Amino acid sequence: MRRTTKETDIIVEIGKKGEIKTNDLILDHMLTAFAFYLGKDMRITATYDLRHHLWEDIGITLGEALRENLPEKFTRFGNAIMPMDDALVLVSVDISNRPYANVDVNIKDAEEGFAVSLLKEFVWGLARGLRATIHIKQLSGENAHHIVEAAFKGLGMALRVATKESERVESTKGVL
Amino acid sequence: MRRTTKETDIIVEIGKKGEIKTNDLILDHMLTAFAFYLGKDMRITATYDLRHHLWEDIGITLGEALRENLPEKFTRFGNAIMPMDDALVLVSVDISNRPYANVDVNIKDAEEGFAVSLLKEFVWGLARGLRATIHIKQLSGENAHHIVEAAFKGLGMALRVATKESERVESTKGVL
Amino acid sequence: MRRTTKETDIIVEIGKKGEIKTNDLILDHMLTAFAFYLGKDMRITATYDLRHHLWEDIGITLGEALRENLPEKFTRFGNAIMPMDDALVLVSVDISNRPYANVDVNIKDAEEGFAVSLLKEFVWGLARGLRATIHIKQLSGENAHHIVEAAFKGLGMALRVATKESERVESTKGVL
Amino acid sequence: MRRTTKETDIIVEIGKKGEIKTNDLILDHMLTAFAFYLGKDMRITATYDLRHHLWEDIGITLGEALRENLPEKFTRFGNAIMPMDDALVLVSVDISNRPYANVDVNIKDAEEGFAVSLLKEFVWGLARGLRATIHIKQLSGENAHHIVEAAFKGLGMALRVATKESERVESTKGVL
Amino acid sequence: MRRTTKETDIIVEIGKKGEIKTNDLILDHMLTAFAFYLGKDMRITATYDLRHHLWEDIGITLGEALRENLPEKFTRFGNAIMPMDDALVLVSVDISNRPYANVDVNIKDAEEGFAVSLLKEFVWGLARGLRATIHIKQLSGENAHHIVEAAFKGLGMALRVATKESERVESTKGVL
Amino acid sequence: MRRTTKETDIIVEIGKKGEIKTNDLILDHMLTAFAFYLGKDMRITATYDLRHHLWEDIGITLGEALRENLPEKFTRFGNAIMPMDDALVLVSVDISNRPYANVDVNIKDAEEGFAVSLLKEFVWGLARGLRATIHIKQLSGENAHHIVEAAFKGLGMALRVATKESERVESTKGVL
Ligand SMILES: O=P(O)(O)C[C@H](O)Cn1cncn1
Ligand SMILES: O=P(O)(O)C[C@H](O)Cn1cncn1
Ligand SMILES: O=P(O)(O)C[C@H](O)Cn1cncn1
Ligand SMILES: O=P(O)(O)C[C@H](O)Cn1cncn1
Ligand SMILES: O=P(O)(O)C[C@H](O)Cn1cncn1
Ligand SMILES: O=P(O)(O)C[C@H](O)Cn1cncn1
Ligand SMILES: [Mn+2]
Ligand SMILES: [Mn+2]
Ligand SMILES: [Mn+2]
Ligand SMILES: [Mn+2]
Ligand SMILES: [Mn+2]
Ligand SMILES: [Mn+2]
Ligand SMILES: [Mn+2]
Ligand SMILES: [Mn+2]
Ligand SMILES: [Mn+2]
Ligand SMILES: [Mn+2]
Ligand SMILES: [Mn+2]
Ligand SMILES: [Mn+2]
Repeated sequence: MRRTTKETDIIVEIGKKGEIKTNDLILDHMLTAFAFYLGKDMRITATYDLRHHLWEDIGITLGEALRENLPEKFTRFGNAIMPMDDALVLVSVDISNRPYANVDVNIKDAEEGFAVSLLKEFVWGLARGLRATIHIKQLSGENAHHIVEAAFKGLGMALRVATKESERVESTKGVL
Repeated sequence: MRRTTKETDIIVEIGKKGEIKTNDLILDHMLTAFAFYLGKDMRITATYDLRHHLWEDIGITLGEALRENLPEKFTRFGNAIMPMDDALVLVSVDISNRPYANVDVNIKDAEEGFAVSLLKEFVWGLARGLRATIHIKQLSGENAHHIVEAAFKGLGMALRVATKESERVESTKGVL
Repeated sequence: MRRTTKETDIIVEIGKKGEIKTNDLILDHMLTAFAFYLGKDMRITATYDLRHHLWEDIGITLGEALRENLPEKFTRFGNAIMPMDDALVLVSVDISNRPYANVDVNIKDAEEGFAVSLLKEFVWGLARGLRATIHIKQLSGENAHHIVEAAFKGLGMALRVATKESERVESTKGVL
Repeated sequence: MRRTTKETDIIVEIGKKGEIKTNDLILDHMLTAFAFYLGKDMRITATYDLRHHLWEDIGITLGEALRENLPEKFTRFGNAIMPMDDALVLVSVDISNRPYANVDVNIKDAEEGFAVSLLKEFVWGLARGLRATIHIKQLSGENAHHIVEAAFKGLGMALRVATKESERVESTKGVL
Repeated sequence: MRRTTKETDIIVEIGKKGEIKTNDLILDHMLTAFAFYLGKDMRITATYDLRHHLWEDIGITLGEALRENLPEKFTRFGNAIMPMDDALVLVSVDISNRPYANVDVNIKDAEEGFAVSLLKEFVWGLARGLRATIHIKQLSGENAHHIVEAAFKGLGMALRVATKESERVESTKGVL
Repeated sequence: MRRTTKETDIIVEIGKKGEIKTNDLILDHMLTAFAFYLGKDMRITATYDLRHHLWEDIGITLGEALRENLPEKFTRFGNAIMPMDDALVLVSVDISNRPYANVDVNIKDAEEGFAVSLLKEFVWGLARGLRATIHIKQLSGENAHHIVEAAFKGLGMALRVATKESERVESTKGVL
């Protein structure tokens, strides 16, 4: 899937053997973690003007790509609790068709390239593109890289669960 | 436009002279204010199980109806500052394709039938159905009815502006 | 229009080329600002015993004069945000037939002749004579003259909007 | 199973396709969520005098019905973390034969029909009827309906796990 | 118009279709937003030593170019309230011939390339080159890019209003 | 496997049906819980001088024995949330080859034989022998025995998950 604006040009191809090359080494690493714990190969390429636009538009495109790949009847709910050294991060997803993100982190030891702004904009992008409810809740930790990487690992693991096929439409209201 | 779940059954028809009859007298009043200040006739009918499901699903259906009704090129931005006796409420809308709501109110004198829960759920529904950014920011006020009605009046006025036809795609990124 | 008591004798004639001469140089200046931003010539003359009675009775007479000049179907709502150097003042008017004034200012650097008492009594007079809801909300500023003059400039601009002719009775209740 | 007092008359039949009709529309909705996420059809009918007696006695009767339905050797432990928009609620169950409930919620935006009293009394009833340890721990959230519905969804999911057949008596002390 | 010092060399040509290329990608994006919402084509090119000198001198030069472009009699006042996701920013301009800037923002989630220092210096440069009073007041928000971009969008929209032709000298003192 | 120092002499044999007999009745009970929820038979015998050296060295030896027992490719991650009456304890494990323990508990009602010192030293021993990251985070609770026992139950359950065979090396860096 390709999404192109005047700001960014992004390809996300889920289930395809390929490199993740966004021209942002931090995001390449985070997306590698996400794909690995999701349990899917993917090819991702991007060009961009500003890193915010990249992280957001990657979130949106990835979310749309996951939505396109979603079985007609899907599990809907998935969670992960991801430790990474000092970090302990809860990730909870509901593929609800109600875009919402709540990212609650507390970075004590900052690291160049890792920013809460960028994390939040990726997650809101993902929530909007997938049309999902996403909570990221830090339970412990100080290190920026461990916290953010735990969040991406957790997103991958939670979405592994939530995107599996189900026998039914997973809502009491009869529609998702 | 009709939206039907096991919880609610809603029809919203913009531009048709008709009744607003939701079987919730508070919501009927608030929607009447909204339609009046938007400057458009509309017919709205609904059945529901619980009031929260009604307020939310009315927001969603109304938002989708407004989105369907938009000119290809639209003004995108609209604001209103709405006084109502003690209440003074700022409503700011960006038809951004990025669902978001922030409803920041402070009700001192409560009134039966008016609930922040219901206002928030309508606004989030509208933000999700229209695919828009919506801020409701109370500047002054105490009375629940004045605050909530000012918000609905302000939403009508802000959307009156934001849904008008434009000569261009109103985004520097070239797409909405 | 003339209003005469044992305390004051006031003439306000809107749409007439003339001087504003109240025998209070501060009020003459504030009224000049008001008329200029309203976009109307006016003639105003007054005699008075005490400045409070002047500012109040000018408010009342001006409000009655605006009410007499109001089209049968009028726009009802008008706002202004007026910067003046350090001052930034929001003025929001609803010609509601529900007299109410809320003047929320915070003068740090006082100036002879400018008093919150006098401002409040003018505004309450205006609200009572016009039969309107009036909010003045200081958003920024320290200087008494800039804050009060911004309020009068803003009143003029807000009433310019609110006193324009409309195609309809601007109330969902069918009466104003 | 039928439980009858001078206050309430309740039938709960697990595994029968049937209606959930308690004459309380909120509880009907919450029980529908519970049964849906438990993954079991059930028929529930009730009459009652006061809502508290209904919520409590429904908990008791449902708990007894679940206890009667358990395989001799059961999994005992089950958890769910349930997001619902702003709400994020942890539900942790141990079918311990030691009745206990701790419901730790924080409702900011109240909603008519939803009460912490009623939630607590249902959960304590369920803990006493099933003979179980039940924690409901709010991690995030403001909305009453989202919080309470997340708790019922989470209870269904947690009990789905805890009520599954096991190869052994799940206790180091050799008895449950 | 061209402005050259030992620090910077800047060309701003309002009304010419052309590139905005300052050798600062963040400023290019912000000026693109500014020009788009002002509603005028412009060509802007720059070289510079240090980003602060660029942002400031661009503000000065753009301000001078706008001043040169004004009709003899101009509207003087303009406002915008600009939402951008979480951000909600008020921009209020008075082309007063009294240089003044007050930039009141609160960035919670910082982003590389975006700095309050640079925003303030651009706005002070603009106020000084145009000879204007400029308030930027954040009402809501956390994200640096959303806040700063909302300010530039808002400046564009406010100056669109303020730079229009008027029938009169817009001052009670008879000169601007 | 056997580990002998001048302080302790410990045998841990995973997969062998046998006694857990450490000459510390509290540790015997905790290890019984651990083994039961891990789902593996084991024989553990020990002699010791001081209880701290026992708890630590048991942790080390058990960790080494688990490490020796791992398949070449293992699941790596495992979590448990364990209620025990008032206690609710999160246990999160990553068999990371990066020894780390964070035991975050809050015992209100102390009990003879149970000490935070001993729990921490067991967990650090285990993290160091297995070469793993281990978080024990109390979410609720007062009673020492319930809290500590929930931690051991949870460690068993979490390691049941983490020690299973995987089809791949579970790390984006390609080595563990
Ligand atoms: O989570 P869902 O949509 O499956 C069912 C809910 O009952 C719908 N809802 C949304 N807000 C309150 N209720
Ligand atoms: O508001 P838009 O989408 O027209 C242009 C913005 O540049 C896009 N954006 C979204 N977050 C940061 N920038
Ligand atoms: O503002 P109005 O009078 O047009 C209509 C309102 O519904 C009347 N009202 C006055 N208080 C509460 N409602
Ligand atoms: O949780 P159980 O009943 O399987 C075993 C526990 O050892 C019993 N216990 C209850 N309080 C303290 N210990
Ligand atoms: O805003 P202006 O210059 O049009 C007229 C003001 O009265 C001048 N002024 C400046 N400070 C106080 N008053
Ligand atoms: O958790 P791992 O070792 O599988 C991969 C991580 O990227 C390595 N890392 C360790 N600290 C920061 N990153
Ligand atoms: Mn963004
Ligand atoms: Mn890493
Ligand atoms: Mn809802
Ligand atoms: Mn009303
Ligand atoms: Mn008085
Ligand atoms: Mn003056
Ligand atoms: Mn009771
Ligand atoms: Mn519901
Ligand atoms: Mn400078
Ligand atoms: Mn941008
Ligand atoms: Mn030690
Ligand atoms: Mn015990």
